[PDB]
This record gives sequence, C-alpha cells and structure tokens, in this order.
Amino acid sequence: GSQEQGMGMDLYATSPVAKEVWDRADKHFRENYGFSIIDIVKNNPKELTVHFGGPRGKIIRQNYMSMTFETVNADG
Amino acid sequence: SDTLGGMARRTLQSKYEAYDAATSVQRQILCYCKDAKEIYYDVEP
Repeated sequence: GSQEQGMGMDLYATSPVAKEVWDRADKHFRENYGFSIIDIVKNNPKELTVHFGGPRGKIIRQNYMSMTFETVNADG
Repeated sequence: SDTLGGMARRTLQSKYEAYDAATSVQRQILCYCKDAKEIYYDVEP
C-alpha cells in the first residue's frame, strides 16, 4: 500500500551497500523471469513484456512454464 | 511511508495514555523517510 514510484532509489545512488542489494536482486529477476524490478520501480510501466529469445531466452519461459498452481475439485 | 508510525502513535493515544505518563516511559517513533537523520545519529554542532 505504501509503494511509491522510485522508492529508495535516491538511497540506491548514495549507498554502495544498498546498491549491490538491488543489483543482486535485479541480476536474478532479469536472468530468470526476464524483467527488472528496478525499472518497474524507477519508471512505473502501465505495461511490460518479457521475451523468450535465444539460448538465455528459452530458459526463461521454462520458469514461466514451471509455475504450478493448486485448486482441488468439489469431489476431492 | 510512516504508515506503521501514525499507527503506533494512535495506539499510544487510545490505550497507552496513562501507562506512559505513570511509568515515565520515554517514547520515540521514527519512520525511515521522515525521521531520517535521527536514525543515523546525524546532527549539526
């Protein structure tokens, strides 16, 4: 609820510590889910799309595919 | 934002009015954003 655009980005620039945190995070997200949370935070997109391109791209949609979700029937 | 801050301030008014005044408890509510410098112990001479 308190998420404001560009939050804690000022601190990003001024702290070599906080910097590396966001980095390791982004590094992850980009290479695994194919987007950057830093971008999403800096400039808030009303829309954003990922792309399952070459070698490194096929491995991403793999994760999107390997997303499991549980709901049982009314008969068990 | 200071969401939990004005939340913990409000629990100090509705319940803790007498407890703090009696016990002599000093209370200091600091949000990251607003109360920035008092966290990092940065003051000028």
